Amino acid sequence: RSAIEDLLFDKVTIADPGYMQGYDDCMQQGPASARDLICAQYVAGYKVLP
Amino acid sequence: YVDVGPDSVKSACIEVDIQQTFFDKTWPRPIDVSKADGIIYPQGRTYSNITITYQGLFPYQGDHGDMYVYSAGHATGTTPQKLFVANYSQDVKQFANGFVVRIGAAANSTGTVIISPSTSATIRKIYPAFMLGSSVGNFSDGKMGRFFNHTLVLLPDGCGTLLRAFYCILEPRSGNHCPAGNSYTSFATYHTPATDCSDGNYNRNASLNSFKEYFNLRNCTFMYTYNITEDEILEWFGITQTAQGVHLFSSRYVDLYGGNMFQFATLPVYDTIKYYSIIPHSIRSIQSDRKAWAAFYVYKLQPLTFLLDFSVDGYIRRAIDCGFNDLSQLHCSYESFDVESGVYSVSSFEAKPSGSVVEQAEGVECDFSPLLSGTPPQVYNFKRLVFTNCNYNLTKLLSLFSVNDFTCSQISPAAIASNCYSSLILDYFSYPLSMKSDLSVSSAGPISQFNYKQSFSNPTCLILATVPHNLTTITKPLKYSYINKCSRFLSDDRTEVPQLVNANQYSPCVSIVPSTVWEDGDYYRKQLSPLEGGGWLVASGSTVAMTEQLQMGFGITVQYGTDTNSVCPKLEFANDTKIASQLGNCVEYSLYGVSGRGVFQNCTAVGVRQQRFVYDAYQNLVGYYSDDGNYYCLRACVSVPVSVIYDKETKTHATLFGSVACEHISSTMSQYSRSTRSMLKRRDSTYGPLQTPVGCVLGLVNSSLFVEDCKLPLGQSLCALPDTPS
Amino acid sequence: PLKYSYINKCSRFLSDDRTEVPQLVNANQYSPCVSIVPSTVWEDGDYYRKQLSPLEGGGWLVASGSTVAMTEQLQMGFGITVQYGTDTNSVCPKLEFANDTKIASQLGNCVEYSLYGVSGRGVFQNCTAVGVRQQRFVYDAYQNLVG
Amino acid sequence: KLASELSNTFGAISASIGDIIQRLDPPEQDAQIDRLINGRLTTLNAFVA
Repeated sequence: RSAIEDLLFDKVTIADPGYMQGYDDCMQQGPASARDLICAQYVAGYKVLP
Repeated sequence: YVDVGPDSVKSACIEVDIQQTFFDKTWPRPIDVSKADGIIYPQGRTYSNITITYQGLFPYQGDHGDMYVYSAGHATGTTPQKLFVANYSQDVKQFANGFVVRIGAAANSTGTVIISPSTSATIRKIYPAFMLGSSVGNFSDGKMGRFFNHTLVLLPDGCGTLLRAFYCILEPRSGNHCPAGNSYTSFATYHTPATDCSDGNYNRNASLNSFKEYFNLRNCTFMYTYNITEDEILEWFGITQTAQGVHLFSSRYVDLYGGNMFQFATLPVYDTIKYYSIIPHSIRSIQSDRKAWAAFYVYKLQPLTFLLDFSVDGYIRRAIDCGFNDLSQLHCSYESFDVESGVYSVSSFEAKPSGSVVEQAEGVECDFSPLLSGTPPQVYNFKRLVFTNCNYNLTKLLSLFSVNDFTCSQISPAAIASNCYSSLILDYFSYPLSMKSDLSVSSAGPISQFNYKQSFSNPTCLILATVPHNLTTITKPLKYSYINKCSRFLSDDRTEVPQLVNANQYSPCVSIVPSTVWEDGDYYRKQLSPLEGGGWLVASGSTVAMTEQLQMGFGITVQYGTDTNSVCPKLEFANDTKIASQLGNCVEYSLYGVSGRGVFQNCTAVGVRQQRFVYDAYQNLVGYYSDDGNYYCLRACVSVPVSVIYDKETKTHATLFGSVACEHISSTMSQYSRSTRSMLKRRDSTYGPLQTPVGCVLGLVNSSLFVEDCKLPLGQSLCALPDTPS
Repeated sequence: PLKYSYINKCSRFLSDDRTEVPQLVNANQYSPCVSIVPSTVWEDGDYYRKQLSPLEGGGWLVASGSTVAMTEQLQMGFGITVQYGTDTNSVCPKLEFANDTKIASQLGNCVEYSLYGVSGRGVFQNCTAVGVRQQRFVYDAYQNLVG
Repeated sequence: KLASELSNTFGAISASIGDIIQRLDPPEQDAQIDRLINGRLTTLNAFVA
């Protein structure tokens, strides 16, 4: 990806993405500091499509 | 009662031998819901070629049913001998929303004699007999299937052309091989083709009489007969029960060919059926004249929802069992038997829950001793006990008094006894039961107007009770008394200010009122202090006569909390065997009476220390500080998203498990979603899971082909191809 | 009756002889405890118990009852309910059809009607048949009568 | 927004369904359940729009 696209992505404050590892980034096999709505996806019954 | 005819010619019974092992055959018959098999037609209505959904009592699509086979008994040479039957007499089942049966399906084919298979005889349609009732138990010999009071007797009699139903009491017989006799084995009925069913005289009492030979009918309330024609075509029959009586359904009368069942008849019996069993029967056919019979099946009905395909001819031809499979879910959601191709979202997995753990405790038993002696207070004098840090068993207290009124607001009484709390509060008082008409937590009576009120912020309960003659350490008030007025006069001598009692507070008027009211209608006054602006306190009261046994009431309220919940029911923690820090994948839990489920991990600490519970900005528990010296945290559990790939052009499908990855995938699951996944297994019983960049899938096959438009794309670069055209 | 009477208890004792669970009556059905209770209550506060078999799940059935004095003229109560079916609505008040006119043809305007208690108004036509027989009434997907 | 509504009582005694089931007699239990169900459906309708 171009460096300019990456500058944009770095300045954006968006939560870390789903898909991989997805379900296992909700789960205890990951950092205790995650605060992603993506883990809340598996509580609320939400699904985020790719 | 019903003229059932003469009693049995003899008390003796033909001996019954159990030959069950001969009947151990495996011929399962699943329901072709696509053919409307087992479908009971809707009550009183009909439709055109339109399709609709419908809810009612139906069999599951995958139900193979229970199989029973009737056969000839023992006979040798040219004569009948002893009865050879299956152990069906022991098959007592609970009645469960009705059932339907399959009769004569294998007619016009061959099978075996079973009891003497060494014959391989052709098979024919044979009719079943049944018994239903509200109670069962053992015979004097410890045998199964004895029914009580009145039972519903259902049987064909002689040939299938006659059907009889009875509602009557069965009396055991003391003869040889008979229910009350001491040579009894097991009850059975029989038919004798040599004389029964004669071409010029069918024995309309054949079966009834052979029944009578084992039991004596007493008090026969109901009796019905039906005329039936002989036709080897498959018939359906079912039984349900409502407050309107017993309902009999059959396909024969209306839909002999489609198999839809119609309410053939109803019965006046209103007694609830609790048990259901099948009656054993044997044929007395001569050894060389033996005839095999077609298999018979039973299916159970349940309050299920279906998509129904009505023919313009008014018959149901196809149906969809919505809860069977995720695929069926989609058909129901689109009310169609042909869903457009695409990828669709379906219900997710429940993430497989496991055994509970707790951190409840600790405390000592509650010393309820203030209630065990002395005289209880007047309605404005209440005693209160605050309970914290302690354990209880309220039924011990219940044994001490007779309760004449128990009502709880906002909580079941059972739950309030079992719940654990930050506090438990009990208010107690003397109270004549003559005044019980004026007391409820919501009552408009003077007792609640001026003497006591309870907050509705907390769940409450109320108890009225009286003292047993062996509880004399508790004593009576000279009279029961209450304040029937509480107001203050305005200082200007023209107006008056009423004072209703505040919830959870003594009325202000108690400061002037004596400990008992000396006479009914007594009133009292006190001048108000100048800080109050002057005026006069006023109160009045009334009394009720003393009674032989002391009468009293109680008020109960409870208080919710988290780490303050030290009041609990007495608890036993034996054989958990472990609590916090043990997993599991999802586990049930309770911490100090706070229910939930989740998985725990030994993470690091955050403050404030010793507050136990830790919460999110959405008031979701985050974690728990614990007595192992370890902070633990809680992840709840993680659900699995599901999706289904579908292609109506090939009529095929495949599935997606979301981002879960193949490390949590197994061929079957307890996780769980819908009752089957077998339609996927039609190809995927032979293949491993396949990981993909979005996540693990089944049945997609890695061909590594490049196609610019699959019309089934899965996102990213994933794609999938329908199999090729016909 | 000698006295009016009723059951004021019907519960099962747990097999451990401490815990107990009530058995409230089902709507439109006899309470299960009738199996042990006498046809009338002989005395106020009479009670009976039944040991229950492991087939019954154990415990003891427990029941009791109470009475009210008899009166010079019998006092009685009734409960009345009704059920609306579809093609089974054959229970009706006796007909007042006498001294009226021939029915039901008019054909004609969309005339008010009742057929077996099914109220409505509409116009009829002598069309053909659609299935199925002996269901009488025919309906749409919108729960509207068709014919 | 949808996540926050899971904790929103609709006049139900509690936002947890299992909690109200555990604490209530079934004739009244489902009055509370239906208050909750109706409000959950209402937020979904607004969400789709």
